[PDB]
Amino acid sequence: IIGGEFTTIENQPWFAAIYRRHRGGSVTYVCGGSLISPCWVISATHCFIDYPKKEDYIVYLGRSRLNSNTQGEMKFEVENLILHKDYSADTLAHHNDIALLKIRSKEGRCAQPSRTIQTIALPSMYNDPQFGTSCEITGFGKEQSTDYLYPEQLKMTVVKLISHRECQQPHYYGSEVTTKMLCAADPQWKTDSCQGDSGGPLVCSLQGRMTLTGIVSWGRGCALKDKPGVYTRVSHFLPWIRSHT
Ligand SMILES: COc1ncc(-c2nc(C(=O)NC(=N)N)c(N)nc2N2CCCCCC2)cn1
Repeated sequence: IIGGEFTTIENQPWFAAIYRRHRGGSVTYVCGGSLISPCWVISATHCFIDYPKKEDYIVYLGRSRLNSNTQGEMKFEVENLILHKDYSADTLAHHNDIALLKIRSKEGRCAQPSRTIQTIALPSMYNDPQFGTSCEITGFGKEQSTDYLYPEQLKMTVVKLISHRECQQPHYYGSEVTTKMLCAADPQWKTDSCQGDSGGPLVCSLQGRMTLTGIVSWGRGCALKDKPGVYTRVSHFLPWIRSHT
């Protein structure tokens, strides 16, 4: 996350942390995710396509830190990895950039909800918030685009939604953005998502309850003028989600 503020998992308990085994014992961070249901985490597809085998992957919950074991956390293996059949990578864009992970532990159980671990609700269909709505992104992504490293502590920030009409501008993303994608940004372009945040949530409060409006997907440089963050428009993928569960 570019700018923003640090946080713990108690502020964003649905947040999930996805790591991949090696290939010689090493365990590196891959992407974020959101627990939508006890056995189901949702992520982005582009996160896994290079190494799309579930046995490679580990998923932790109730984890506020990157390489340090947070108290109250739970570790999970991927029982099933479900990438979106119609996915495609444009040079910049990622189409249908949405993934489902079925989680289970070594004891073969899903999550137990705790103070540090809780599900996020999904929108009602096609029911997105008004543009300019302040909305919340979370992840262990780069603090600045020049950084090699990801931050050790979890971060979150605020971004305001942008109408499609607006994001369609050639000045912005031109053609690249579709209506299954959302844009968001800080009016100053001061804070943003970045690499490593991908798969992580975009949670707007809608109808007096918090709601998973988007999944961090792509962007040209973290936090640059006239280049918002682009997120998978979750309201648009509800049947796919529903079915694949
Ligand atoms: C040159 O610097 C630079 N570094 C990283 C990225 C990048 N950004 C995002 C991202 O979420 N961006 C955003 N919300 N603005 C994102 N989700 N993924 C990113 N990448 C991940 C590595 C694979 C190649 C694409 C870049 C772009 N530019």
